[PDB]
Amino acid sequence: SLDIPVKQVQIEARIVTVKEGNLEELGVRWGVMSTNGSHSVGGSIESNLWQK
Amino acid sequence: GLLADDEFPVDEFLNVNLASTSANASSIAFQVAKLGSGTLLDLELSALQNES
Repeated sequence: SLDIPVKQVQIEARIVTVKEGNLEELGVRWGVMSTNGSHSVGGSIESNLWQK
Repeated sequence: GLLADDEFPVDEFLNVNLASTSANASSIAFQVAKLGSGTLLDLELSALQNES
């Protein structure tokens, strides 16, 4: 009664992955340098000491 | 004429030295230099403000 043919099974796994990304950057760089005669304007102290 | 080495004592020059210590700080600097009567005066402001 025990020894009989058995069944068979088919198993299928499925792994799925999805990715998205976005990036944005804005930047600014500016400078000035002016002199008037005994009067100056700059962006640092070494700047004013150089334009002399 | 007393000191020997003379290019400019940029560090001994300043009276008040309390600059904003950062890498993205913005500044602006004004000067009045005569060099005939000798008078010189420098003034620089610096600032920074960020958020995240």
